[PDB]
Amino acid sequence: RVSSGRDLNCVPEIADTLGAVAKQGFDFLCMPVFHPRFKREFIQEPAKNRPGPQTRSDLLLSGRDWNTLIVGKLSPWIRPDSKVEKIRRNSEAAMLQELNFGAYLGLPAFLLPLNQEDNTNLARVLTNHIHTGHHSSMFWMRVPLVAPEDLRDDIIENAPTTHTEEYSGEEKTWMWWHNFRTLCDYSKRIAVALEIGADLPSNHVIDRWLGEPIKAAILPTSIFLTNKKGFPVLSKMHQRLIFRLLKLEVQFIITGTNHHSEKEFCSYLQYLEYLSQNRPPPNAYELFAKGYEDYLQSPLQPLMDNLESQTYEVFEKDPIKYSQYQQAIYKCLLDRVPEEEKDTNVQVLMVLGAGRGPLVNASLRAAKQADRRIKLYAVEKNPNAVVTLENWQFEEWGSQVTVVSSDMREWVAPEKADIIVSELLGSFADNELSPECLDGAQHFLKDDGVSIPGEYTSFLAPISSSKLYNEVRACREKDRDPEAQFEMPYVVRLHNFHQLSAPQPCFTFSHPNRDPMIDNNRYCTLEFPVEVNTVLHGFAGYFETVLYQDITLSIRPETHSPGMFSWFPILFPIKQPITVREGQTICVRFWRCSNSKKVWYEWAVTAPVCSAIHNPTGRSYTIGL
Amino acid sequence: EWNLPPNAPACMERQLEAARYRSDGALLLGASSLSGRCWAGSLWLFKDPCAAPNEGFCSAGVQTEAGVADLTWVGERGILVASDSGAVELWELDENETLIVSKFCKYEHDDIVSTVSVLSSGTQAVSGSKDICIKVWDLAQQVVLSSYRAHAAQVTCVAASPHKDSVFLSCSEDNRILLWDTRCPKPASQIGCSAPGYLPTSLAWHPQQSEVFVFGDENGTVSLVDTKSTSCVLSSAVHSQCVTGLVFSPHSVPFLASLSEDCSLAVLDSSLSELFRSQAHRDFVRDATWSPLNHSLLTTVGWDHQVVHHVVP
Ligand SMILES: O=C(NC[C@H](O)CN1CCc2ccccc2C1)c1ccnc(NC2CCC2)c1
Ligand SMILES: Nc1ncnc2c1ncn2[C@@H]1O[C@H](C[C@@H](N)CC[C@H](N)C(=O)O)[C@@H](O)[C@H]1O
Repeated sequence: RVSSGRDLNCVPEIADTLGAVAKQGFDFLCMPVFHPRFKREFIQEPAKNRPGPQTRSDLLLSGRDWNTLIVGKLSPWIRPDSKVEKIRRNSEAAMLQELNFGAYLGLPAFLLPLNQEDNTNLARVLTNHIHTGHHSSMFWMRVPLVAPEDLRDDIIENAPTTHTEEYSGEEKTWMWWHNFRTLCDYSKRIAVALEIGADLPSNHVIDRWLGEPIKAAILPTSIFLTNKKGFPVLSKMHQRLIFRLLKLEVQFIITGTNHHSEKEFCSYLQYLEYLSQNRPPPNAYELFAKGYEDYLQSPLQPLMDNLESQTYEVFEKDPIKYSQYQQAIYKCLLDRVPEEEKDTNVQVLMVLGAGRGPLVNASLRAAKQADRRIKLYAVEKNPNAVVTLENWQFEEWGSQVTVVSSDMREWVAPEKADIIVSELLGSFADNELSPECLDGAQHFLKDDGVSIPGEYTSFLAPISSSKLYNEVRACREKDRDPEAQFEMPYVVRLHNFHQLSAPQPCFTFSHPNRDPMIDNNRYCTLEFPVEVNTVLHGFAGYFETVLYQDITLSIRPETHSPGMFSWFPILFPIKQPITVREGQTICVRFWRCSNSKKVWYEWAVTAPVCSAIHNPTGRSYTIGL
Repeated sequence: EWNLPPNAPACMERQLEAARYRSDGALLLGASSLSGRCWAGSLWLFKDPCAAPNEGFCSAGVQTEAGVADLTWVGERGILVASDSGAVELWELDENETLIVSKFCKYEHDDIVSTVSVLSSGTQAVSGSKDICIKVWDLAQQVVLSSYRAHAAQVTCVAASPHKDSVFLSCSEDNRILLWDTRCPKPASQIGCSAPGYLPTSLAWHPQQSEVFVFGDENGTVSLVDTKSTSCVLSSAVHSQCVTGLVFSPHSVPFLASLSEDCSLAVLDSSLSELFRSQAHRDFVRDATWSPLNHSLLTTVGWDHQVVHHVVP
């Protein structure tokens, strides 16, 4: 089901109007709070002293109704950026008056237009209102995909519509919004009400709004085509945009009069409901990740902290990660012990980081599938999980599994291993210190022993998202660096964002590592070709891993494993947003650093402009050894 | 409350929007309720011009669904209304002229209709809206013949030429005054002074020269424009605030009535020099209509609910 509202600029009776739109099936109404034509004077007499009332009464609706059903509209005559000083002054005061009245009423949202380039003073007055008193109203900016000047009929003899195409010119509307929200310093209270037109612009200038805070999409009745039975429908390319907007989850707003008088008004809405009912249903991934959209999670300390029972519980439900592990062990057993040896050669298998034991079970399922015999060690450093393991081995596993309660870097092994199995991977592959762990444990792997996984590679892509940039900014805490939020990676189901270039490999690790001098430190330079105008807010991290041969796991979107919810992307943010033009190259630099006690990342952008080196020394974020 | 005839409402809303003298001397009133519980409008006829705004001594009256942003006479019994509801509606007067009855109500604009003008023939009219469109109407057939999206901002004023059925002016907040001629494939032509100044707010054709017109801007300046010159002839800073209307006298050499949001009336000659000024209003002055019977008598209405009759030298 869709959430939708009716836009109106004419309300004779608030009681009757709200009833009609409710019966039509709308969830809410966009209406004026003062009469649109009721121009008020604030400075010079006698119009200044106009007998009240200034507008109608709050008593006309219940508190609940004001809070949930009404979206306010700024009066169309209010022009804070007028060239006329007197009009400037009155509009300043009138805007405050209407805004204060919305706050007074407890309106959940309030609509203000961006219908020209210069909105500086409008921005100032709104910023001033945001920082005056205590209120939580959302401010929706009404901004069109295509500017009114670029949509006008080519019917002025002496002023033709400049026929020569402009890539940047058709993007002017985004720059109206970008400038506004920059002046207002990315207030979390200012969102977008995107107006859709009959002529959808070129596909790029639509892309532009990818990753901006869109809360509503305004659909004028005039853009609706009419079918064989006289019902309102939309073009194929309009349906495309609607489905993209539904995936993002926004509210829809029908504006304009009913242009199909043969049927009712609920028909426009019936179609949107029809379109929403006709989307593909959520996949296995989207059912488990359903409520995680753009929710930033602080980096886990894999070695310093212990995972909660309920954490193990959730991930153990992954429909693919464990069967992929089973198959990797299945293929490795066959390759290591030939048919004539199926009863004589018993393979020694070590699960390093055994958790509550699902990989141990996977190893058992693999051996009885390959018809080969194995001896299992189950090493786990989390003493609380060790509890689950030892109850399992007593009730079920038997002496085939030897549970070891220690750190793998410390464990003095009684015998060397044929195969070491481990799942020590974070969202950026090596961010839970899997390299360091398997390095301290490889001394008890046989000289010809296999490590599962065999290797892993991290990936980076540059992203645009004012939504996520604001979320990171809001992570500022007391009693630390006021900018530390920006100098650590976040695990997040990225949703309201725009990927600016294809993912490229970052860091790679192979196991075992027979390198004479073992060094896990890294320095990598990546160049990202960008082919749109945009603002850089950070870098999405993904990973791929080779378990065994061709058996793999991936969260890289191109090669993602179906149904695998176990890992979300990581987000590396940057202190300051960086402007990027069409045709430019984003150059980033990532270092993996370490000492005896901790491992951390440091990153910097070097093109088109430089950023400050982020997280120098691990001052804001490290992972403890 | 002397009478108030059948169908006529008991009360008239505070904000007087329009006043128009009929040829026979009767006075048409348009009004809106721009505050309070109900945001509606009403239409009134006063055969006794001195009786207005008193609802008691009126000839006819009716309630419209929404506010009246603009209106005009259609011949002698027709009333054409620009409505808040987006509708353009025609009200036909009674044969006894005691009832005002709806003829058509067509919801064609997507926003408030702010301006209407009847074309010379009297069979067709042009409407302008906040939805940025301008529409051409067949009054007998009750349909839109042509819809034009020439402007880039809301349409402020549309004024039909005195004698040519295909020519009209229009101005918008996109800073464009457009001279129209629907005989051309590209009907609109951008007309101004030299350098683009303050937004045009009001337009009036010369009642005798179908080639000259006046426009008031939002800064209170009134200017005289020749179409065949494309040069701004004469200009004067008449008002301290936005000029909302301009109405020529029915005189041989016509005087120009000029109304403003500074709550004052001005009457200017052909060279735009000040002859008369009235501060009789305490709120916005909304319309001016010259008496057909007495050509030195001028009636103004305002949001102060005052109907004022002026004597002009
Ligand atoms: O990517 C995530 N965390 C980073 C960890 O490195 C993920 N792994 C997944 C496999 C696993 C298995 C056992 C114990 C811990 C982990 C952590 C993450 C965080 C929060 N929710 C996630 N997915 C939701 C669980 C239902 C969807 C994933
Ligand atoms: N250095 C270490 N030595 C021993 N165990 C570790 C070490 N580092 C991490 N672990 C454990 O390895 C496990 C990693 C988990 N992601 C995997 C759990 C389990 N094998 C599963 O797939 O459900 C956690 O239970 C950690 O407590």
